[PDB]
Amino acid sequence: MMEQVCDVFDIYAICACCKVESKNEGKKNEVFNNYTFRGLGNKGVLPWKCNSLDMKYFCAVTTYVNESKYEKLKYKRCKYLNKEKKLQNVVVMGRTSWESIPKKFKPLSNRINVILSRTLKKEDFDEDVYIINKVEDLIVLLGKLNYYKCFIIGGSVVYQEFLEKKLIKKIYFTRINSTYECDVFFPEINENEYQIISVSDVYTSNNTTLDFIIYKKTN
Amino acid sequence: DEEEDDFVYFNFNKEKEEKNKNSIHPNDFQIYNSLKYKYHPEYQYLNIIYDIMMNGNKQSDRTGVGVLSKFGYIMKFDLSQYFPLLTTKKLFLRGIIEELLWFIRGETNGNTLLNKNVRIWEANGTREFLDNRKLFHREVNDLGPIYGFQWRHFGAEYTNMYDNYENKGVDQLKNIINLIKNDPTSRRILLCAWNVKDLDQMALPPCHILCQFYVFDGKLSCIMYQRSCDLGLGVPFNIASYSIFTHMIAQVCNLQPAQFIHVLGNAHVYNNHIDSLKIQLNRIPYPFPTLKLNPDIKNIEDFTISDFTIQNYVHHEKISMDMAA
Ligand SMILES: NC(=O)C1=CN([C@@H]2O[C@H](COP(=O)(O)OP(=O)(O)OC[C@H]3O[C@@H](n4cnc5c(N)ncnc54)[C@H](OP(=O)(O)O)[C@@H]3O)[C@@H](O)[C@H]2O)C=CC1
Ligand SMILES: O=c1ccn([C@H]2C[C@H](O)[C@@H](COP(=O)(O)O)O2)c(=O)[nH]1
Ligand SMILES: N=C(N)NC(=N)Nc1cc(C(F)(F)F)ccc1Cl
Repeated sequence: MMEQVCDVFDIYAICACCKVESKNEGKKNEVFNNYTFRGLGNKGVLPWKCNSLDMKYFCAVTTYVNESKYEKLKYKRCKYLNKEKKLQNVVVMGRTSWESIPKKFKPLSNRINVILSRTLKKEDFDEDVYIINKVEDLIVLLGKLNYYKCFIIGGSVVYQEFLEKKLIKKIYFTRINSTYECDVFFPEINENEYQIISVSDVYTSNNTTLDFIIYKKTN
Repeated sequence: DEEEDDFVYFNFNKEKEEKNKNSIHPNDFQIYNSLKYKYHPEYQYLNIIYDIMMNGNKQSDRTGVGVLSKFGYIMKFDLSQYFPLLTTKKLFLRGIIEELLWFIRGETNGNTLLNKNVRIWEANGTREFLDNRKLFHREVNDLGPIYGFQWRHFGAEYTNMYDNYENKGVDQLKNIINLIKNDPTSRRILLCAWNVKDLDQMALPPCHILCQFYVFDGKLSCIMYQRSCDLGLGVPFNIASYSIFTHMIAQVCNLQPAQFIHVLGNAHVYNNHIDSLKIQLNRIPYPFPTLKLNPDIKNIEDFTISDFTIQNYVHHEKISMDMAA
C-alpha cells in the first residue's frame, strides 16, 4: 500500500509535558486526562527548570542507533525514491527551540542537527547544522542523508505542524507530574490518530515524579 | 536462532486455551492487551487482577458472594521513587492515615474513628456483628485486642477499650524502632498482629499478619504478609497504608524509605467486583504522586493527620466496585 512518509523516513517526535496552571480547577473534583500534561515551555525556556533524568532519556533516545538495521532502512528509502562513518540520528527543531539551548550543547552531540527557520539562513549560524525554511525540505534532505531515525524535538509550533500533516510515526512523550507556569503547549493528541502502547516505570528526579509513555499512530 | 525451536518443544505440554478457566472475553481488555510494554508499577497490581480473572479458582467464602482466587503473589514498590497510590481509580487516604495513627496509639475504640467520620471499622463493631462473633459481653464498637493492642501490648489480657494497658504486654513497635536504630542487621525485626491466643476475642482476625524490616546503607525496606486480600477494595488501601507506615518508621529512625514489599497469600476477586475491574484494567496509569511527612516529627507517636501530604495525585475517576443504577 501507499507507504507513509513518516514510515519510510522513520520520523518520530519526542517531548516532555508538565501540568498547566489552570487556576482553580486545581482543587478536588478536578477531572484528569492525557491532556492534563501539555505544558511545554514558558518564556522561551522550559517551565520546570531542567530534569536530569528526562535529559538522560532524551539523549539516550535521540542518539541511539542500530547499525545492523540500516541496510534494511537504506533499501526501504531507496525503493521508495526509486533508487538502488558512524550512523547518526537526525534531530529537527524550530529556531526558537535552537536558541533556548545553552551554547555548550549546540549543536546537539552525535546528532545531525536540522533547524527550521524563515528569519535565519545558514550564514547566520556558526555551527555545523542544516537550515531549512519548509517542512517539504526536510523530506528532500532526509532522502539525501544517511541516518537511522529522525526525531522532531520540536518547539510547540513545530510539533503542531508535524502532527497535522501526519508526519509522526510515534510520540515519545514524557509526563512531568508537577505544575509550572507555561505559555506554549503541546497539541491535544487525538485518541483516534494516536494511542498509547507503552508506559514506563515511574521515577523521581529534581523533586518531581515522571514517567515515559509511547504514543503510536493508529492504522 | 537454533534455540527458537527448542523453546517450542519445551512447551509441548501447555494445552489449549479453552481449559483456561473462567470464560473470559478478550474484548473486555483490548486496551490492556494492546499495550506492548507495561512497566508502570501500577501494573503489578493490575496484572494480578488479570491473572485472577483469567486463571482464578471459583470458590465460595465466608460471605457467600463467591470469588475467584489464587494463592501467593508478590509486589514490590520503590518508595524512594514514588508513592504507590493507584491511579486507575480515585482514592482517599485521610481514613487510612487516621486508622494508622489509631493503630500506633494502641487504640481499639471504634468510636474514635467514627468521631473523625472514618467508618472503616463501623460494620465490625455493631451489636449484630459482635454477637455473631459470639462476643456477647463486648460493648458496641469495642473492637477487642486487634492491631493496635497487639502492636503496643501483645501478651496482655484484654479487658475493654477504655482500660489503661500501660507497661502491659509486649510493645513490639517500640521494640522494632529500637532494633532498626541500634541493631540494623538483625533478621528479627518483625511486627506481628496475629496473636493466636486472642484471635476469637478480636472483632475479626487481622488480614495483615506481619511486617519485617530490612536496613541497608541507611535505607529501610518493609515486607508485609497479607493472608486474605480483597484485590477489588482492600489491597489498594493496604498498599497505601503500609507504604505510609514504612515512611514513618524510616523517618523516626533516621533512614530513607526504599522498598515496600507486599506478599499476598489468599488473593481473591469478589465476583461482584468483576465488571468494575474490567473497566479499570483498560485505563492507563498516570505517574504516581509523592508523599511528604513533616520532618520535625522524630517520634513514631508524635504524628498527626496534618503531618501527611500527598502531592500531584493524578487519577482516573472514582469507581464503585459494586455498581447498580
Ligand atoms: N518541553 C519540551 O520538551 C520542549 C520545550 N520547548 C520550549 O518551547 C518553547 C519554544 O517553542 P515555540 O515558541 O513553539 O518555538 P519553536 O521551536 O517551534 O520555533 C518556531 C520557529 O521555528 C521556525 N519554524 C517552525 N516551523 C517552520 C517552517 N515550517 N518553516 C520555516 N521555519 C519554521 C520559525 O523560525 P523563524 O522565527 O526564524 O521564522 C518559527 O517561528 C521554548 O519555551 C522552549 O523552551 C522546546 C522544545 C522542547
Ligand atoms: O486491610 C484489609 C482488611 C480486609 N481485607 C479483606 C480480605 C477479605 O476479603 C475480608 C476478610 O475476610 P476473612 O479473610 O477474614 O475471611 O476482608 C483486605 O483486603 N484488606
Ligand atoms: N526533554 C524531552 N524529552 N524533550 C525535548 N524535546 N527536549 C529538548 C531538550 C534540549 C536540551 F535539554 F538539550 F537543551 C534541547 C532541545 C530539546 Cl527539543
